[PDB]
Amino acid sequence: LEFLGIQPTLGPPNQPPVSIWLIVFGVVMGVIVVGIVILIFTGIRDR
Amino acid sequence: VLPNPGLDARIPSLAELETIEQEEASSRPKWDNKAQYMLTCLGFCVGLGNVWRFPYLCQSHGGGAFMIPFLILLVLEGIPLLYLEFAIGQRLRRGSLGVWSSIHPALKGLGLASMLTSFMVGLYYNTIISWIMWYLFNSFQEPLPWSDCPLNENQTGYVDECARSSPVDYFWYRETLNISTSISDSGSIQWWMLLCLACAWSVLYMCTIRGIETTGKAVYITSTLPYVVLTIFLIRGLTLKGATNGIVFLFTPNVTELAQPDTWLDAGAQVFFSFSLAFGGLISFSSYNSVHNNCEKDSVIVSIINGFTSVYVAIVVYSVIGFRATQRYDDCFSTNILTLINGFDLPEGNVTQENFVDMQQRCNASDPAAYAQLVFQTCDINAFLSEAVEGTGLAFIVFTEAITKMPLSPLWSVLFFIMLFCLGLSSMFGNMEGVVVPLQDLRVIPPKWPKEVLTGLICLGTFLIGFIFTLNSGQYWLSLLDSYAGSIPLLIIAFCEMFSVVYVYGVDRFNKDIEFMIGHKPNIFWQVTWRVVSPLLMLIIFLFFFVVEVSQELTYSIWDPGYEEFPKSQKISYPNWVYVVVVIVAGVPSLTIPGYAIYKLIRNH
Ligand SMILES: *[C@@H]1O[C@H](CO)[C@@H](O[C@@H]2O[C@H](CO)[C@@H](O)[C@H](O)[C@H]2NC(C)=O)[C@H](O)[C@H]1NC(C)=O
Ligand SMILES: Cc1cc(OCC(=O)NC(C)C)cc(C)c1Cl
Ligand SMILES: *[C@@H]1O[C@H](CO)[C@@H](O)[C@H](O)[C@H]1NC(C)=O
Repeated sequence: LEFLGIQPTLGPPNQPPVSIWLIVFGVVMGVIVVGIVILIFTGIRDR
Repeated sequence: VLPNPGLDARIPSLAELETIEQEEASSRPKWDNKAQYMLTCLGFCVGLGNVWRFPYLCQSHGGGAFMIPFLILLVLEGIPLLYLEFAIGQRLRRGSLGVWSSIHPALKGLGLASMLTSFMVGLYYNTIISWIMWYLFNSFQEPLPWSDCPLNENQTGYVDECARSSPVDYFWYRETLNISTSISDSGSIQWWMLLCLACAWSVLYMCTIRGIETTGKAVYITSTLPYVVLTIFLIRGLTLKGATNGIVFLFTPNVTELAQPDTWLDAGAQVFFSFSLAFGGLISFSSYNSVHNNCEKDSVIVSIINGFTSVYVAIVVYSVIGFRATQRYDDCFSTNILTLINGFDLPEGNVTQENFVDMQQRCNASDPAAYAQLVFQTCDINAFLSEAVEGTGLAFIVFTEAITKMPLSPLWSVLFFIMLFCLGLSSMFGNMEGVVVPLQDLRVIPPKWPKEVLTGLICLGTFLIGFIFTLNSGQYWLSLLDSYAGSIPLLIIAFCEMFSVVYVYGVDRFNKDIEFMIGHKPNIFWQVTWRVVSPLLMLIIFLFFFVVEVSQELTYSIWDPGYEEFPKSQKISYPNWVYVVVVIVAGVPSLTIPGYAIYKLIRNH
């Protein structure tokens, strides 16, 4: 239903509040630091 | 003629091999079941060969039949030389610098050559995996950023850059890369890209910190995930509208493309890169196997697996390309119908796809000077499939926009990026071991500071040298480095390989070794290839490459926002400032080969 001279203008969406990729990277970094520390502890522990 | 005196004084003798059997375990971690060893080898081979290389412009430039020569070239260079490799490390119980140090120490040039080649390859595959994991990070949400343009400050429209080009094109080139307008200008630090690269280096370090023992645990899933994902992506590919058109596009060749012999050169370079010979990795895996371990059959098993996975990847990618082309053609035809319907005020549903031409000419015949102002598009199939990406976009600016037109877009994007992550991890494992083994074998450090910190320092060195590709123009830099990955030095070390094996090392000794640990006397074709016929081809193709390259056509594409017909290609050739880099990056090993030989000749002879 177009009026040929009137265009829609009020349709601005904004779904993601703040950078969910930041939280994903944070959890990945946490998991990878846990792996680093457990691996280094096992390596220095295995005589 | 074997002119080397004292050829036996350095190689482990048969009696010494018997004594050293089942008594040495320190510093030589024994593998688990040999099947796992083949699994790691084949995974590393497919990981290096496929991602960023096969579906790259190598596949999309020939556009079809490009791959038919490649497979043939396989049997002309893959099976023989891979048979020549995969066993020297088995016989010598040492690789990397050991093979070319223990035999004919005068040249000792392929060692550092392979070191430099592996370091160059890793330096940019780290950027590639960083981009892949960055695209993975932005997933896990329904409104994928590469699906709609961002509205500008006017709150009612999109930016001109996003409007003229595609949404995914803008997201890749602006939101992620923030690419510059040339090579001469330098941008900001792009902190998010550097952070992502740091995370990639950290996970690569975690996945391999102690050597093969840590690598094998991750391999069991790293080399199997992508294989399971490829089948499901294929079976999703067939059940798509307009599919199976890319498959018949791939199957049908053109003779004229076969006529041009540059495809031969590209296929040879690609098979050499994909099988990953002359890299030091395979000898390093093989140096920790039992003497009696079988090698002839597992090699051909790996070769067949790699050859079949290449076909599978090509089929999947061309199915997706065909689906995308069909969707674009349908959209263009719908627009063409709509413009005539609007212009002539016809009922909606009267001019369909089957009856468009007759109605189009009837409307024109009704009254000229009103049909004239109507502008129609001449889009046609078999021309949308031919449109290929100049580089790096076949998985970022093509596959993502095909994902967005499917039901479960976020999960499927996640699976695709996870499979790419796994393949990149396999390639990084292989390259990392291949570069770290020669450093330890060189004994440049004393017992103190063991491998746990040596790997740390070398990985930090790579991290702090790889900052260049994080710059705004860094992408352009990558374009000038990848084209020099399978460059002249790799080919020269390849040419060194087999003539050193066949003219310095005793071929009769190798044959006796085969009958010792393997038996099954090798076929006549094997020795004739190892001696002649096979060694010449690469020399001929190298001479052909040298003849071709005199017609220089070096040119890097530019985004160029300030440019009419902006969604197009930019040709700028190349500034001379980087020309000296070709001198720096190429031709260095040739300086070092004759030095020691001439020194020894003038000192003794
Ligand atoms: C339809 O529009 C075209 C636009 O020119 C015209 O076709 C002319 O007649 C024949 C068509 O086969 C062509 O050889 C001419 O070149 C066309 N242009 C002329 C004479 O100027 C015409 O308006 C319409 N043609 C038909 C068949 O309906
Ligand atoms: C394995 C694979 C590689 C591939 O090549 C494109 C590519 O390498 N992109 C990188 C530069 C990120 C494309 C596809 C669909 C698949 Cl499945
Ligand atoms: C021949 O290959 C070229 C690519 O340059 C292309 O024009 C075409 O797809 C092929 N020819 C035919 C008749 O299909």
